[PDB]
Amino acid sequence: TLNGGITDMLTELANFEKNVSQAIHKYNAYRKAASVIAKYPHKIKSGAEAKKLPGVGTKIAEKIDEFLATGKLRKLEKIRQDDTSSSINFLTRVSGIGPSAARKFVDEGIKTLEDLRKNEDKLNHHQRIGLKYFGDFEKRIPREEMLQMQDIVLNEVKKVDSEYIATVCGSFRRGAESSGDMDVLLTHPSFTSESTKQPKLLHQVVEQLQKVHFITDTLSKGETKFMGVCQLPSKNDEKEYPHRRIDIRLIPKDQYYCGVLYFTGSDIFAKNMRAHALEKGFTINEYTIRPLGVTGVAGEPLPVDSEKDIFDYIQWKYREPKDRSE
DNA sequence: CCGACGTCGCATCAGC
DNA sequence: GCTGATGCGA
DNA sequence: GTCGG
Ligand SMILES: Cc1cn([C@H]2C[C@H](O)[C@@H](COP(=O)(O)NP(=O)(O)OP(=O)(O)O)O2)c(=O)[nH]c1=O
Ligand SMILES: [Mn+2]
Ligand SMILES: [Mn+2]
Ligand code: NA
Ligand code: NA
Repeated sequence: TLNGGITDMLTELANFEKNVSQAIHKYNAYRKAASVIAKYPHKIKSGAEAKKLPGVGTKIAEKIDEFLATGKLRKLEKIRQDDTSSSINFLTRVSGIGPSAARKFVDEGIKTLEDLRKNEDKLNHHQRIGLKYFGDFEKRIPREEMLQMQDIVLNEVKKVDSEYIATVCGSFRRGAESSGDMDVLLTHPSFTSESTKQPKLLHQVVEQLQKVHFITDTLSKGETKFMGVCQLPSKNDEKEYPHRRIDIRLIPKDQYYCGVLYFTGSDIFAKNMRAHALEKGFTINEYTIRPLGVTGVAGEPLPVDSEKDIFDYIQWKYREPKDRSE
């Protein structure tokens, strides 16, 4: 948190450009700059010092100078004072509401938490649930609670079929003391890149987690990705745990390492690894790393037997999950 | 200067 | 119903 | 908004 003030300013500008301007690359430019400054091991003295960092250009250097001089930024100050920008920024915080829907709602005059609650009938299912647990989703999850959620999920998974392997990824696997949500990778020997010997492989796990009232809600559900809500069980007389977002991803068993690399993160790290992969002449997704031919079209999947193999291909020295927090 | 900016899953809509 | 685009999210 | 070429 050496440059907490700086990275906060940039993050707020990224949010503005994404939610209001709907300029996604501006959003990413700010997020990359915030990331590289976040891991800069010096307390930045000037915008020029920051300009040396990759991702920081002239315009951001000037804002860093203004911030360091006065303690704030006029551009952000004005944005904060604007009703439409402030209202749109807020509505996007509800899960399922993006830049488009937020702007749409404000146009109708729907622009407060209270405005939303009286207009429940104008939200889709995802947005409905996002509103429902708006407060709960603001809260972090302490690693202790994550550890409880881990054993529940992993044990419930064991009961449906002993051949299911469940791995908690995301920030948890990176050893975070607190997480925004729970991210779960799922593998079963009946599901490979070569066939699907069993239907409903993800459904049965969702079903089982619902039966024990762990999973409480569903945002979206397909044959490989579940997006929903879960809650820890509480003892007698004690207040309830907050409801928590949970993502579950069923990935073909033989493609585990690309999957576990993808879902481990971080978000920016994953974005950066694939960007670097392109520079090296590869393409990486959650399933495979494929080489790009002379024409630019991806070839056949390269063999992978570890997370490290993927690092080796794009000529990166390996980094532990706890060192991938960009 | 100026093109390019990771890659994919699910919900939902237009258009047929 | 399908396909392709768009919105939102991992 | 930034950058490689
Ligand atoms: C949001 C996001 C996630 N991911 C991958 C990397 C994340 O670690 C993984 C889980 O998504 P997440 O839970 O939204 N990110 P997290 O677990 O690292 O962070 P947190 O503790 O939930 O805030 O999915 C991307 O590859 N691109 C993205 O834009
Ligand atoms: Mn997470
Ligand atoms: Mn998640
Ligand atoms: Na730079
Ligand atoms: Na949202």
